Amino acid sequence: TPVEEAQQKTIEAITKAINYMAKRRIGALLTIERDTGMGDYIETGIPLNAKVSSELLINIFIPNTPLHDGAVIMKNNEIAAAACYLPLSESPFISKELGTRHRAAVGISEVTDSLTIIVSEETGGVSVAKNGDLHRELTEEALKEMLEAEFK
Amino acid sequence: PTPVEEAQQKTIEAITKAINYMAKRRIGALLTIERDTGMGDYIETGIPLNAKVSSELLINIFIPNTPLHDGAVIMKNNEIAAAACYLPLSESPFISKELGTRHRAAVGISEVTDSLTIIVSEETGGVSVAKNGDLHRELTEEALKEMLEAEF
Ligand SMILES: [Mg+2]
Repeated sequence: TPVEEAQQKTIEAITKAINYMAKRRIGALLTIERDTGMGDYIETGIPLNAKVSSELLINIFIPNTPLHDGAVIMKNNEIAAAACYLPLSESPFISKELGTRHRAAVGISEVTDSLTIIVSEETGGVSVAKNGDLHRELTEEALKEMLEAEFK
Repeated sequence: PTPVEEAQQKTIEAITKAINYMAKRRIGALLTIERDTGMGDYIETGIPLNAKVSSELLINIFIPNTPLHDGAVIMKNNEIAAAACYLPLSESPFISKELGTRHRAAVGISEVTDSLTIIVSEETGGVSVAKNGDLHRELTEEALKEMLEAEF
């Protein structure tokens, strides 16, 4: 359908951006709203309401730029805002090997049904936070499967 | 002030803040503001954004060595329509020999539209404007802001 094709385009854009950032070890934090509304978190960031593209996602997260710290939040197949605040998890089961981006991703995942992707600035490793759990060191195939499961 | 007027003032302030940031850092930039002549044909050559204006987004677009930094940003009323757009190159004999492709592209679009284009030189950080085939160079921050206010 037109909307199934739009979803696949968004998945491709996300995975291309994530792959680029993983290769360069560019830290990134990208939350995808699901059924739990995240307007309160969107409002803490810089409003964009932009078309998704791999290029825009990459440009947002470039180190030492205005938009690179904080989360991108996507809603209805658009980038709602960048540089957003997310609540830090207080879970005692998050390794101290991991950074603030990962604790923020886990945190938002504890209070929403959203899917958050994280790229580590230390290793380029890619992880996903969902339902309070953090899935580490994801392959490209695994990330794609998660996104397809989430967008279905 | 009506909401439209306030929105316009916020857009002007966003533009001037971004231009000043890039000028100080010698970040080359090429920003065309649509006026009464429609620029859809040029917008369609770039990466669609259809995004809300912010100084932060304008800056992030033009960071050197990133996907979006080459080509023109085209704005519509209070929107960043697209980035990395093509513009026609002017053949004017009055374009200084010291100037690069960004300036020639700015003059070029200004010869076939009533748009206003702002250029930041990557060599000097100097700021210029192209309108109606004329290039005005080495603008102070006050001169640029007044030009934008006169343009709306
Ligand atoms: Mg370059």
